[PDB]
Amino acid sequence: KELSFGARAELPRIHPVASKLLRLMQKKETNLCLSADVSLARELLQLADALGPSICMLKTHVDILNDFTLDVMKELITLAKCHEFLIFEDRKFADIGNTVKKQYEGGIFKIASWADLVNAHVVPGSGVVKGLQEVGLPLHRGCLLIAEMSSTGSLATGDYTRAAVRMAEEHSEFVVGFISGSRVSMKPEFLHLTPGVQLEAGGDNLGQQYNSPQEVIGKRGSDIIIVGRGIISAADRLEAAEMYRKAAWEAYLSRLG
Amino acid sequence: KELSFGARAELPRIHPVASKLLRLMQKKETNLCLSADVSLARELLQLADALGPSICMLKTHVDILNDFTLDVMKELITLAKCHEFLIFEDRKFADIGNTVKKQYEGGIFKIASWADLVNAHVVPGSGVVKGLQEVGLPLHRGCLLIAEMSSTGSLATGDYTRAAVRMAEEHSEFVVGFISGSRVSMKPEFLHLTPGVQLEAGGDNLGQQYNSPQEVIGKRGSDIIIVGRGIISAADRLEAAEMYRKAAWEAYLSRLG
Ligand SMILES: NC(=O)c1[nH]nc([C@@H]2O[C@H](COP(=O)(O)O)[C@@H](O)[C@H]2O)c1O
Ligand SMILES: NC(=O)c1[nH]nc([C@@H]2O[C@H](COP(=O)(O)O)[C@@H](O)[C@H]2O)c1O
Repeated sequence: KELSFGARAELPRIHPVASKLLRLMQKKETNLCLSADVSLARELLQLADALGPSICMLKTHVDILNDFTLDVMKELITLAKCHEFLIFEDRKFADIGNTVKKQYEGGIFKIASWADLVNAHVVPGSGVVKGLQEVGLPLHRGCLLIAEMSSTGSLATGDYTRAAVRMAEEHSEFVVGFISGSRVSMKPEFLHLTPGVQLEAGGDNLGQQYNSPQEVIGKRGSDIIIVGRGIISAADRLEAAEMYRKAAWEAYLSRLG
Repeated sequence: KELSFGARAELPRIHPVASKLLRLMQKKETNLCLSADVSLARELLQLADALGPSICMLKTHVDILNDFTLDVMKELITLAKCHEFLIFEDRKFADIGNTVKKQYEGGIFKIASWADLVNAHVVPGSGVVKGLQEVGLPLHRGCLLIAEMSSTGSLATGDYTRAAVRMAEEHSEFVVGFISGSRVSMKPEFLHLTPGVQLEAGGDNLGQQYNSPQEVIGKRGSDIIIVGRGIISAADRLEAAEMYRKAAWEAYLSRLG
């Protein structure tokens, strides 16, 4: 039988980052992750402040910010703390373990210093997770494994998906869930976050495909929707975020009973 | 029957970036790509200058440079032009097409402005290539697809590898070859570049596994070796680069007949 987000936050094997997330999802009645796909720091921060109460998570691509500085990420943290959401840097680490460790901790971005969550592809084998965890464990961070992809021609299917689930369930000290289209693990300790979400049917011109919040949270059993253009391209981004929040939240409630 | 690098440079379907690379490989008698895995710009540039005559390519991870600026990449270009080698940013693009387009052109790194070559994982489907090509084609660049990985537990095997080959062979206006452990395409227009290379047997503590230049270039039929620590950790990096260059070049000559 299905547990609420609040009860899942208490599970024996829950990761502290997962528990923090699940608690604020329950408190705020939001399972929406804003994909803050903008190139300006000022727009990122204005969106984070205005939409903060509507979201459980803000997903970044800091490598697309034209004016990235670590001070921008300090300001983002201030907002994340005020409004209570996690920061997820969507870096898709996908190299050998020795390399990703440095990409996570170092360089200009110093991702591990400000990101609560990051994600990784499983294609390199479990060394990708072991390399990240060398940095992420001492910094009390979590990681999401990409088990499925929303794009046309995705190879993250079948045995590849199963390998991602196995990898997560064997690195549960650091891996807190999946990026996936559907529930892929039967262990309620793991989060499922689903991108490729819009209210209307369609896609983009570069292989992105959309499903609705009701479809992915209800029928497909995911936990959280990740929404970029469905919100960002709207004239009123706050009203769009509220539309997506209500859709995902109701879908969850109805699945729960 | 096997063609020399110089003859491959003249093939009807050759990409201009591949032809430039093959020409300089033949001229300089090198099929060594230095993996310049350092965190200091000064060390990067000192290696590029000293080892430039020994290498056909210098592979970067600019997201590990602690002091990246675009002026560092301008100085790297000066050296690449002087010594005649290509710059390969090992970014492993691995997102939906719409996202990778921005990660390639924009942000702080502006990768497309200075990298002759980049690479991509094929897991998202061919939209990853189509997104990159919408920046890379107008900038006259090339891309390599990751068809296999050197690390323990790699999922880039079987039908996944075949899908990478199909994707390359269908985007030949932009994709110039592979990162792989072995020959994966039987079309000589495509380059094969192989990482996980050191003279001695072994590996690292995060899943990297090594094979020798003779094994990779001779028996496995690859074109170019990519070497990081085997060179970078040596006391005399120039002597190490020469050892690797001679090994890979003579393996090529012997396979050619
Ligand atoms: N793993 C996946 O299946 C996957 N699909 N999309 C994304 C990311 O999620 C966002 C989707 O954006 P929008 O289409 O505008 O809603 C975008 O940042 C993209 O990079 C992702 O990680
Ligand atoms: N199979 C693959 O695709 C693959 N294996 N290694 C690398 C990259 O090549 C380099 C290997 O480094 P070193 O072990 O020191 O010789 C390093 O930068 C790593 O990120 C890579 O792209």
